[PDB]
Amino acid sequence: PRPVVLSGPSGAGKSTLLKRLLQEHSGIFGFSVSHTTRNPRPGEENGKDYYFVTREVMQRDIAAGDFIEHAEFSGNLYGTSKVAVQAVQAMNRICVLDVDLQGVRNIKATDLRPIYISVQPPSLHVLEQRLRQRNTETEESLVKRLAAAQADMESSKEPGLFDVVIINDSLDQAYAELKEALSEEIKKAQ
Amino acid sequence: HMSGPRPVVLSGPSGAGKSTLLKRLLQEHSGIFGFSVSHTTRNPRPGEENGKDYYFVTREVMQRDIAAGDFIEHAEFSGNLYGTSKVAVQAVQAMNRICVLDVDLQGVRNIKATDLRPIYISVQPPSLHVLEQRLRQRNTETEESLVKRLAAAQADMESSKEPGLFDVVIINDSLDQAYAELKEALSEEIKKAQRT
Ligand SMILES: Nc1nc2c(ncn2[C@@H]2O[C@H](COP(=O)(O)O)[C@@H](O)[C@H]2O)c(=O)[nH]1
Ligand SMILES: Nc1nc2c(ncn2[C@@H]2O[C@H](COP(=O)(O)O)[C@@H](O)[C@H]2O)c(=O)[nH]1
Repeated sequence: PRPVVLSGPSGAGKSTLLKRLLQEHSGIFGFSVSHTTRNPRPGEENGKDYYFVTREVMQRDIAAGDFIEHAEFSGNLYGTSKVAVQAVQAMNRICVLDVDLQGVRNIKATDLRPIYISVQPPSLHVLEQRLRQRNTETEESLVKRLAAAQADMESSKEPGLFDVVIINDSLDQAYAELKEALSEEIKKAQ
Repeated sequence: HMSGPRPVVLSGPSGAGKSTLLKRLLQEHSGIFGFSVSHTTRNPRPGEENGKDYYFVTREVMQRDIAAGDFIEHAEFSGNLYGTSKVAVQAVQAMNRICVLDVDLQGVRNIKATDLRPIYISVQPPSLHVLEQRLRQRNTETEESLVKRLAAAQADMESSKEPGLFDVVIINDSLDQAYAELKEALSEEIKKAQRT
Protein backbone atom coordinates (compact mmCIF):
# COMPACT_ATOMS: atom_id res chain seq x y z
CA PRO A 1 0.00 0.00 0.00
CA ARG A 2 1.15 3.52 -0.85
CA PRO A 3 2.09 5.38 2.36
CA VAL A 4 0.23 8.55 3.36
CA VAL A 5 2.18 11.54 4.72
CA LEU A 6 0.03 13.97 6.71
CA SER A 7 1.73 17.31 7.24
CA GLY A 8 0.83 20.91 7.95
CA PRO A 9 1.14 23.17 10.98
CA SER A 10 1.16 21.46 14.36
CA GLY A 11 -2.28 21.90 15.90
CA ALA A 12 -4.13 22.42 12.60
CA GLY A 13 -6.05 19.15 13.12
CA LYS A 14 -3.99 16.57 11.20
CA SER A 15 -3.77 14.35 14.29
CA THR A 16 -7.51 14.55 15.01
CA LEU A 17 -8.26 13.53 11.41
CA LEU A 18 -5.60 10.81 11.51
CA LYS A 19 -7.13 9.26 14.63
CA ARG A 20 -10.61 9.37 13.09
CA LEU A 21 -9.31 7.86 9.85
CA LEU A 22 -7.80 4.86 11.65
CA GLN A 23 -10.77 4.39 13.98
CA GLU A 24 -13.28 4.57 11.11
CA HIS A 25 -11.31 2.16 8.87
CA SER A 26 -10.45 -0.88 10.97
CA GLY A 27 -7.69 -3.12 9.64
CA ILE A 28 -6.80 -0.77 6.76
CA PHE A 29 -4.39 1.82 8.20
CA GLY A 30 -1.36 1.66 10.46
CA PHE A 31 0.17 4.62 12.26
CA SER A 32 3.91 5.21 11.97
CA VAL A 33 5.23 5.54 15.53
CA SER A 34 7.92 8.22 15.50
CA HIS A 35 10.67 8.61 18.07
CA THR A 36 10.89 11.87 19.97
CA THR A 37 12.97 13.31 22.81
CA ARG A 38 10.20 15.62 24.03
CA ASN A 39 8.39 14.79 27.24
CA PRO A 40 5.23 12.72 26.74
CA ARG A 41 1.91 14.44 27.25
CA PRO A 42 -0.67 13.17 29.74
CA GLY A 43 -2.62 10.53 27.86
CA GLU A 44 0.12 9.73 25.35
CA GLU A 45 1.30 6.13 25.23
CA ASN A 46 4.85 4.92 24.63
CA GLY A 47 5.01 2.72 21.55
CA LYS A 48 1.62 4.02 20.36
CA ASP A 49 1.83 7.81 19.98
CA TYR A 50 5.63 8.03 20.00
CA TYR A 51 8.68 6.10 21.07
CA PHE A 52 9.63 8.43 23.93
CA VAL A 53 13.42 8.19 24.32
CA THR A 54 16.19 10.25 25.87
CA ARG A 55 18.38 12.49 23.73
CA GLU A 56 21.25 10.04 24.27
CA VAL A 57 19.14 7.12 23.03
CA MET A 58 17.92 9.21 20.08
CA GLN A 59 21.44 10.17 19.01
CA ARG A 60 22.56 6.54 19.29
CA ASP A 61 19.64 5.40 17.12
CA ILE A 62 20.50 8.15 14.63
CA ALA A 63 24.15 7.08 14.55
CA ALA A 64 23.07 3.47 14.00
CA GLY A 65 21.09 4.54 10.92
CA ASP A 66 17.71 3.69 12.45
CA PHE A 67 15.88 6.64 10.89
CA ILE A 68 14.47 7.29 7.44
CA GLU A 69 14.44 10.95 8.51
CA HIS A 70 14.81 13.05 11.64
CA ALA A 71 14.20 16.68 12.52
CA GLU A 72 14.17 19.30 15.27
CA PHE A 73 11.14 21.10 16.69
CA SER A 74 11.10 23.33 19.79
CA GLY A 75 14.48 22.07 20.95
CA ASN A 76 13.48 18.40 20.71
CA LEU A 77 14.32 15.64 18.24
CA TYR A 78 11.76 13.74 16.16
CA GLY A 79 12.25 10.93 13.69
CA THR A 80 10.63 8.25 11.51
CA SER A 81 12.51 5.01 12.13
CA LYS A 82 12.77 2.36 9.44
CA VAL A 83 11.24 -0.12 11.90
CA ALA A 84 8.15 2.05 12.43
CA VAL A 85 7.35 2.03 8.71
CA GLN A 86 8.43 -1.60 8.21
CA ALA A 87 6.15 -2.62 11.09
CA VAL A 88 3.10 -1.27 9.26
CA GLN A 89 4.27 -2.65 5.90
CA ALA A 90 4.62 -6.09 7.49
CA MET A 91 0.89 -5.81 8.24
CA ASN A 92 0.00 -4.97 4.60
CA ARG A 93 -1.66 -1.81 5.96
CA ILE A 94 -1.58 1.74 4.61
CA CYS A 95 1.13 3.46 6.63
CA VAL A 96 0.16 6.96 7.77
CA LEU A 97 2.91 9.44 8.67
CA ASP A 98 2.50 12.62 10.75
CA VAL A 99 5.59 14.83 10.24
CA ASP A 100 6.54 18.48 9.82
CA LEU A 101 7.70 20.21 6.62
CA GLN A 102 11.33 19.09 6.97
CA GLY A 103 10.16 15.49 7.24
CA VAL A 104 8.20 15.92 4.00
CA ARG A 105 11.36 17.22 2.31
CA ASN A 106 13.51 14.27 3.40
CA ILE A 107 10.81 11.68 2.68
CA LYS A 108 10.76 12.95 -0.91
CA ALA A 109 14.28 11.51 -1.35
CA THR A 110 13.40 8.05 0.02
CA ASP A 111 11.85 4.99 -1.61
CA LEU A 112 8.56 5.41 0.28
CA ARG A 113 6.87 7.33 -2.57
CA PRO A 114 3.81 8.35 -0.51
CA ILE A 115 0.94 10.70 -1.20
CA TYR A 116 1.59 14.05 0.49
CA ILE A 117 -1.39 15.74 2.18
CA SER A 118 -1.18 19.10 3.95
CA VAL A 119 -3.70 20.01 6.65
CA GLN A 120 -3.84 23.80 6.78
CA PRO A 121 -5.82 26.07 9.10
CA PRO A 122 -7.96 28.77 7.44
CA SER A 123 -5.45 31.41 8.56
CA LEU A 124 -2.64 31.87 11.06
CA HIS A 125 -4.90 33.84 13.41
CA VAL A 126 -7.70 31.26 13.27
CA LEU A 127 -5.14 28.56 14.12
CA GLU A 128 -3.94 30.57 17.11
CA GLN A 129 -7.53 31.29 18.16
CA ARG A 130 -8.25 27.55 18.11
CA LEU A 131 -5.08 26.67 20.04
CA ARG A 132 -5.43 29.50 22.56
CA GLN A 133 -9.09 28.65 23.18
CA ARG A 134 -7.94 25.08 23.85
CA ASN A 135 -5.41 26.39 26.41
CA THR A 136 -3.46 23.15 26.75
CA GLU A 137 0.15 24.39 26.96
CA THR A 138 2.21 27.35 28.11
CA GLU A 139 2.64 30.55 26.13
CA GLU A 140 6.18 29.44 25.29
CA SER A 141 5.12 26.13 23.73
CA LEU A 142 2.14 27.77 22.02
CA VAL A 143 4.16 30.60 20.45
CA LYS A 144 6.91 28.18 19.43
CA ARG A 145 4.27 26.09 17.67
CA LEU A 146 2.70 29.17 16.07
CA ALA A 147 6.09 30.39 14.83
CA ALA A 148 6.64 27.04 13.11
CA ALA A 149 3.14 27.26 11.62
CA GLN A 150 4.06 30.39 9.65
CA ALA A 151 6.79 28.53 7.77
CA ASP A 152 4.62 25.45 7.22
CA MET A 153 1.80 27.50 5.68
CA GLU A 154 3.91 29.47 3.19
CA SER A 155 5.41 26.30 1.68
CA SER A 156 2.04 24.71 0.82
CA LYS A 157 2.04 27.10 -2.17
CA GLU A 158 5.02 25.26 -3.69
CA PRO A 159 3.79 23.44 -6.83
CA GLY A 160 4.08 19.68 -6.59
CA LEU A 161 5.00 19.69 -2.90
CA PHE A 162 1.63 18.39 -1.64
CA ASP A 163 -0.70 16.21 -3.69
CA VAL A 164 -3.70 17.41 -1.66
CA VAL A 165 -4.06 20.56 0.44
CA ILE A 166 -6.86 20.46 3.01
CA ILE A 167 -7.96 23.66 4.74
CA ASN A 168 -9.51 22.77 8.11
CA ASP A 169 -12.58 24.99 8.10
CA SER A 170 -14.28 22.36 10.27
CA LEU A 171 -13.13 18.91 11.32
CA ASP A 172 -16.07 17.17 9.64
CA GLN A 173 -15.46 19.06 6.39
CA ALA A 174 -11.70 18.42 6.53
CA TYR A 175 -12.24 14.71 7.22
CA ALA A 176 -14.60 14.40 4.25
CA GLU A 177 -11.86 15.80 2.01
CA LEU A 178 -9.31 13.43 3.56
CA LYS A 179 -11.51 10.41 2.83
CA GLU A 180 -12.12 11.58 -0.74
CA ALA A 181 -8.39 11.94 -1.42
CA LEU A 182 -7.76 8.41 -0.12
CA SER A 183 -10.97 6.91 -1.55
CA GLU A 184 -9.34 4.83 -4.30
CA GLU A 185 -6.64 3.50 -1.98
CA ILE A 186 -9.09 2.69 0.83
CA LYS A 187 -11.24 0.77 -1.67
CA LYS A 188 -8.14 -1.12 -2.84
CA ALA A 189 -7.19 -2.24 0.67
CA GLN A 190 -10.84 -3.01 1.50
CA HIS B 1 34.60 -11.21 27.97
CA MET B 2 31.73 -11.48 30.42
CA SER B 3 28.45 -11.35 28.54
CA GLY B 4 26.37 -8.20 28.73
CA PRO B 5 22.58 -8.25 29.02
CA ARG B 6 21.08 -10.80 26.63
CA PRO B 7 17.55 -11.18 25.25
CA VAL B 8 15.21 -13.30 27.36
CA VAL B 9 13.20 -16.14 25.82
CA LEU B 10 10.30 -17.53 27.85
CA SER B 11 8.73 -20.79 26.75
CA GLY B 12 6.41 -23.43 28.12
CA PRO B 13 2.71 -24.09 27.65
CA SER B 14 0.23 -21.28 27.25
CA GLY B 15 -2.01 -21.49 30.28
CA ALA B 16 0.96 -22.28 32.54
CA GLY B 17 1.43 -18.57 33.32
CA LYS B 18 4.35 -17.44 31.14
CA SER B 19 2.30 -14.59 29.63
CA THR B 20 0.94 -13.21 32.90
CA LEU B 21 4.42 -13.66 34.38
CA LEU B 22 5.89 -11.70 31.47
CA LYS B 23 3.31 -8.91 31.82
CA ARG B 24 4.25 -8.47 35.48
CA LEU B 25 7.95 -8.40 34.58
CA LEU B 26 7.20 -5.85 31.85
CA GLN B 27 5.00 -3.54 33.93
CA GLU B 28 7.31 -3.60 36.97
CA HIS B 29 10.61 -3.40 35.04
CA SER B 30 9.63 -1.35 31.99
CA GLY B 31 12.84 0.65 32.41
CA ILE B 32 14.81 -2.47 31.47
CA PHE B 33 12.68 -4.85 29.40
CA GLY B 34 10.60 -4.50 26.26
CA PHE B 35 8.24 -7.02 24.70
CA SER B 36 8.78 -8.61 21.29
CA VAL B 37 5.41 -8.35 19.54
CA SER B 38 5.11 -11.56 17.54
CA HIS B 39 3.04 -11.99 14.41
CA THR B 40 0.26 -14.55 14.48
CA THR B 41 -2.39 -15.69 12.02
CA ARG B 42 -4.75 -16.85 14.77
CA ASN B 43 -7.71 -14.60 15.47
CA PRO B 44 -7.49 -12.01 18.27
CA ARG B 45 -9.08 -12.91 21.58
CA PRO B 46 -11.09 -10.44 23.68
CA GLY B 47 -8.71 -8.06 25.41
CA GLU B 48 -5.88 -8.52 22.90
CA GLU B 49 -4.63 -5.47 21.00
CA ASN B 50 -2.94 -5.53 17.61
CA GLY B 51 0.58 -4.14 17.85
CA LYS B 52 0.74 -4.89 21.59
CA ASP B 53 0.00 -8.59 22.19
CA TYR B 54 0.49 -9.68 18.58
CA TYR B 55 0.56 -8.37 15.05
CA PHE B 56 -2.62 -10.09 13.88
CA VAL B 57 -2.21 -10.81 10.15
CA THR B 58 -3.52 -13.30 7.62
CA ARG B 59 -1.55 -16.31 6.41
CA GLU B 60 -1.19 -14.67 2.99
CA VAL B 61 0.40 -11.60 4.60
CA MET B 62 2.58 -13.61 6.98
CA GLN B 63 3.86 -15.93 4.25
CA ARG B 64 4.69 -12.96 2.02
CA ASP B 65 6.49 -11.44 5.02
CA ILE B 66 8.38 -14.71 5.51
CA ALA B 67 9.35 -14.85 1.83
CA ALA B 68 10.59 -11.26 2.10
CA GLY B 69 12.89 -12.32 4.96
CA ASP B 70 11.07 -10.34 7.65
CA PHE B 71 11.31 -13.04 10.32
CA ILE B 72 14.01 -14.23 12.69
CA GLU B 73 11.93 -17.39 13.20
CA HIS B 74 8.44 -18.72 12.58
CA ALA B 75 6.51 -21.81 13.60
CA GLU B 76 3.18 -23.54 13.11
CA PHE B 77 1.15 -24.10 16.29
CA SER B 78 -2.36 -25.59 16.49
CA GLY B 79 -3.28 -24.67 12.92
CA ASN B 80 -1.95 -21.09 12.95
CA LEU B 81 1.39 -19.41 12.26
CA TYR B 82 3.46 -17.51 14.83
CA GLY B 83 6.72 -15.67 14.23
CA THR B 84 9.30 -13.27 15.63
CA SER B 85 9.93 -10.55 13.06
CA LYS B 86 13.20 -8.67 12.82
CA VAL B 87 11.43 -5.35 13.36
CA ALA B 88 9.84 -6.64 16.57
CA VAL B 89 13.26 -7.22 18.14
CA GLN B 90 14.79 -4.08 16.61
CA ALA B 91 11.93 -1.90 17.89
CA VAL B 92 12.81 -2.92 21.46
CA GLN B 93 16.53 -2.41 20.83
CA ALA B 94 15.81 1.07 19.43
CA MET B 95 14.18 1.79 22.81
CA ASN B 96 17.40 0.98 24.71
CA ARG B 97 15.53 -1.94 26.28
CA ILE B 98 16.33 -5.64 26.55
CA CYS B 99 14.06 -7.79 24.41
CA VAL B 100 11.86 -10.42 26.05
CA LEU B 101 10.23 -13.05 23.83
CA ASP B 102 7.40 -15.52 24.41
CA VAL B 103 7.60 -18.51 22.03
CA ASP B 104 6.82 -22.22 21.88
CA LEU B 105 9.25 -25.13 21.88
CA GLN B 106 9.86 -24.86 18.13
CA GLY B 107 10.74 -21.20 18.60
CA VAL B 108 13.30 -22.11 21.27
CA ARG B 109 15.00 -24.52 18.86
CA ASN B 110 14.66 -21.94 16.06
CA ILE B 111 16.31 -19.18 18.12
CA LYS B 112 19.23 -21.44 19.10
CA ALA B 113 20.42 -21.21 15.47
CA THR B 114 20.28 -17.39 15.37
CA ASP B 115 22.65 -14.70 16.63
CA LEU B 116 20.22 -13.62 19.37
CA ARG B 117 21.98 -15.68 22.07
CA PRO B 118 19.30 -15.26 24.76
CA ILE B 119 18.74 -16.74 28.18
CA TYR B 120 16.18 -19.53 27.90
CA ILE B 121 13.57 -19.92 30.65
CA SER B 122 10.86 -22.59 30.75
CA VAL B 123 7.67 -21.91 32.72
CA GLN B 124 5.99 -25.19 33.67
CA PRO B 125 2.60 -25.90 35.27
CA PRO B 126 2.27 -28.11 38.36
CA SER B 127 0.68 -30.83 36.21
CA LEU B 128 -0.91 -31.53 32.85
CA HIS B 129 -4.27 -31.92 34.62
CA VAL B 130 -4.00 -28.54 36.35
CA LEU B 131 -3.06 -27.18 32.93
CA GLU B 132 -6.04 -28.84 31.25
CA GLN B 133 -8.25 -27.37 33.98
CA ARG B 134 -6.74 -23.89 33.68
CA LEU B 135 -7.05 -24.00 29.89
CA ARG B 136 -10.67 -25.13 29.73
CA GLN B 137 -11.56 -22.72 32.55
CA ARG B 138 -10.18 -19.87 30.44
CA ASN B 139 -12.21 -21.17 27.44
CA THR B 140 -11.48 -19.27 24.16
CA GLU B 141 -10.46 -22.58 22.57
CA THR B 142 -12.14 -25.24 20.46
CA GLU B 143 -11.93 -28.87 21.54
CA GLU B 144 -9.61 -29.56 18.60
CA SER B 145 -7.41 -26.64 19.66
CA LEU B 146 -7.47 -27.63 23.34
CA VAL B 147 -6.37 -31.16 22.44
CA LYS B 148 -3.54 -29.96 20.21
CA ARG B 149 -2.41 -27.58 22.96
CA LEU B 150 -2.43 -30.39 25.53
CA ALA B 151 -0.31 -32.58 23.25
CA ALA B 152 2.11 -29.71 22.63
CA ALA B 153 2.20 -29.07 26.38
CA GLN B 154 3.40 -32.60 27.15
CA ALA B 155 6.26 -31.98 24.72
CA ASP B 156 6.99 -28.75 26.61
CA MET B 157 7.47 -30.46 29.98
CA GLU B 158 9.49 -33.27 28.39
CA SER B 159 11.77 -30.74 26.69
CA SER B 160 12.35 -28.85 29.96
CA LYS B 161 14.63 -31.76 30.94
CA GLU B 162 16.62 -31.87 27.68
CA PRO B 163 20.23 -31.18 28.76
CA GLY B 164 21.44 -27.72 27.79
CA LEU B 165 18.15 -26.66 26.21
CA PHE B 166 16.84 -24.26 28.87
CA ASP B 167 18.88 -22.29 31.39
CA VAL B 168 16.10 -22.07 34.00
CA VAL B 169 12.96 -24.13 34.63
CA ILE B 170 10.27 -22.52 36.79
CA ILE B 171 7.30 -24.52 38.08
CA ASN B 172 4.41 -22.04 38.31
CA ASP B 173 2.50 -23.31 41.31
CA SER B 174 1.49 -19.78 42.32
CA LEU B 175 2.21 -16.56 40.45
CA ASP B 176 3.97 -14.89 43.39
CA GLN B 177 6.24 -17.91 43.84
CA ALA B 178 6.91 -18.14 40.11
CA TYR B 179 7.58 -14.40 39.77
CA ALA B 180 10.10 -14.35 42.63
CA GLU B 181 11.85 -17.28 40.94
CA LEU B 182 11.81 -15.38 37.64
CA LYS B 183 13.45 -12.31 39.19
CA GLU B 184 16.04 -14.48 40.95
CA ALA B 185 16.93 -16.17 37.66
CA LEU B 186 17.15 -12.75 35.98
CA SER B 187 19.09 -11.11 38.84
CA GLU B 188 22.40 -10.97 36.96
CA GLU B 189 20.51 -10.01 33.80
CA ILE B 190 18.79 -7.06 35.47
CA LYS B 191 22.03 -5.92 37.11
CA LYS B 192 23.87 -5.97 33.77
CA ALA B 193 21.13 -4.09 31.92
CA GLN B 194 20.96 -1.42 34.64
CA ARG B 195 24.75 -0.95 34.64
CA THR B 196 24.89 -0.37 30.87
N1 LIG C 1 10.18 15.34 10.58
C1 LIG C 1 9.41 14.76 11.53
N2 LIG C 1 8.46 15.50 12.15
C2 LIG C 1 7.68 14.94 13.10
C3 LIG C 1 7.85 13.60 13.43
N3 LIG C 1 6.95 13.30 14.39
C4 LIG C 1 6.24 14.42 14.65
N4 LIG C 1 6.69 15.41 13.86
C5 LIG C 1 6.19 16.79 13.81
O1 LIG C 1 6.76 17.53 14.86
C6 LIG C 1 5.84 18.58 15.26
C7 LIG C 1 5.65 18.52 16.76
O2 LIG C 1 4.88 17.40 17.16
P1 LIG C 1 4.21 17.34 18.59
O3 LIG C 1 5.36 17.61 19.53
O4 LIG C 1 3.18 18.44 18.56
O5 LIG C 1 3.65 15.94 18.66
C8 LIG C 1 4.57 18.37 14.44
O6 LIG C 1 4.60 19.21 13.29
C9 LIG C 1 4.68 16.91 14.01
O7 LIG C 1 3.97 16.59 12.83
C10 LIG C 1 8.83 12.88 12.78
O8 LIG C 1 9.01 11.67 13.06
N5 LIG C 1 9.59 13.47 11.84
N1 LIG D 1 7.88 -19.94 17.65
C1 LIG D 1 7.07 -18.95 18.07
N2 LIG D 1 6.10 -19.23 18.96
C2 LIG D 1 5.28 -18.24 19.39
C3 LIG D 1 5.46 -16.95 18.92
N3 LIG D 1 4.53 -16.17 19.51
C4 LIG D 1 3.80 -16.96 20.32
N4 LIG D 1 4.26 -18.22 20.24
C5 LIG D 1 3.78 -19.39 20.98
O1 LIG D 1 2.69 -19.99 20.31
C6 LIG D 1 1.86 -20.67 21.29
C7 LIG D 1 0.42 -20.27 21.09
O2 LIG D 1 0.18 -18.94 21.50
P1 LIG D 1 -1.28 -18.47 21.93
O3 LIG D 1 -2.14 -18.87 20.75
O4 LIG D 1 -1.59 -19.23 23.20
O5 LIG D 1 -1.14 -16.97 22.11
C8 LIG D 1 2.45 -20.33 22.67
O6 LIG D 1 3.34 -21.37 23.08
C9 LIG D 1 3.26 -19.07 22.37
O7 LIG D 1 4.31 -18.82 23.28
C10 LIG D 1 6.48 -16.70 18.01
O8 LIG D 1 6.66 -15.54 17.57
N5 LIG D 1 7.25 -17.71 17.61
